[PDB]
Amino acid sequence: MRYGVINAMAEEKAALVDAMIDEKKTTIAGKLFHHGKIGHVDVVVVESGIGKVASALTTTLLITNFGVDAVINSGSAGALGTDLRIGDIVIADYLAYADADARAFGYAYGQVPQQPARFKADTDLSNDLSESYEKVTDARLVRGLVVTSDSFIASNEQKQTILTHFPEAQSAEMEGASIAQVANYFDVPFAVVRAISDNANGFDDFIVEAGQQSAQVLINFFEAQA
Amino acid sequence: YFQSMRYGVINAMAEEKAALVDAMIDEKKTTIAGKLFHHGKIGHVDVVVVESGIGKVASALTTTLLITNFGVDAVINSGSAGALGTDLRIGDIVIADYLAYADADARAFGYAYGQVPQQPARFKADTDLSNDLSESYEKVTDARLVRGLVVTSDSFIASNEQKQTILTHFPEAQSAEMEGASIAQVANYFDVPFAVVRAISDNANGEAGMTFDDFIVEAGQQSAQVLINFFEAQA
Repeated sequence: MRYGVINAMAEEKAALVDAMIDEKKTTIAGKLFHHGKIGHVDVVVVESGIGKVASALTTTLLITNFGVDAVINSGSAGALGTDLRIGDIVIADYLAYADADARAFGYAYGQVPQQPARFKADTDLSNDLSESYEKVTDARLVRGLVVTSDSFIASNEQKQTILTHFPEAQSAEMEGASIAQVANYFDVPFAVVRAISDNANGFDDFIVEAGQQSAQVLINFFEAQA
Repeated sequence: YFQSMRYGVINAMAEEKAALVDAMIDEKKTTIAGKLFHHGKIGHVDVVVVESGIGKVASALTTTLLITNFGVDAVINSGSAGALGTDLRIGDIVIADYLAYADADARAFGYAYGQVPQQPARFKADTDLSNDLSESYEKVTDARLVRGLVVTSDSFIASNEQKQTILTHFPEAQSAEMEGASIAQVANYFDVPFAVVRAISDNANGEAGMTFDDFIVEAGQQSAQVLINFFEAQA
């Protein structure tokens, strides 16, 4: 079993790399891949890049060059869910594009033509990661919709505009649905996890601590495998 | 495989693909990661034709596969699109100088409207390639050429509200479509020169002209004639 971790938090990468035995680095198309064993499983780590196209390029290179059996995309993002707060963990069940509108031809809001309306995260892998967070952490975990755009969704105003289209959206960010779209195209199961970094109505060492926690969660999951 | 210059044509018009394939000698068909690449010789250059896919991620993926598997010297992305620019008429040909994202907003971090963080605010089409294409248009068609800004999003831009919103941010935008800037972003990342060409499928003033379905057949044939002229001129 070979897992691809598409990463954004530097403390997650450092810690995953630290846990690897027999690390082998390769640069491919200018992307740096760290390849090593964690526990008995093979892991490949690479930085996502920012935005839909950059993350899509990363995912394409990861799958075509390493033949990963699954993709885990971890990061931090702001809350849209009114009930969320800084430090909550969202494990996506579905992903969609926050502002893609081809409704003139009958597509659902958020659906790009020739794509499904929503991308479905792998049920088993998503559940496995939830169990690992439950074992290793005392974080509040939520399953739900994550939406993606090439905008940085800063204001509460921008957030309600998205919520008018996706009332149950939990978080908006910049790579999840694009990683999903590529993984879906390759028939590779994927999971998308986001640590909530701000309240809908809104930090020191947050990204550091969330990166460290994420790496601990992933290491626990990897170390559990046969 | 064995010509010194190799062009990628990232395609969406059926008659353009049909005519380019018909023009190829030693036509080959190779499938890589589910994508069909048609390749062979036109004039004294090799040409690789692949369907773009629809939208930013699909076209980025195509472009990535194209570059990484064929090492093309340049990418040409031809198509049709509706008019934003006020004076534009059906059959006008926009050869982009720049591509940008129509609705990417990270201004909160100091970026320009349209700019994705870690990207340039706009992507620069290759001067020489775009000029060469413009010369081929001048040689073999009597189409009115326009040079300027094309913008890209994962929305289909249909209403006057959608159009006006883009024009507020990009007053000089000639057209808005769904693959240009994403192809540009990947080509730029790989330092591969690119060109983006769009045949205009409606009149900006709202006046009636031929149906989209008739236009697109004419537009595809025309594009292929232009590209064949260009390829046979490279010698």
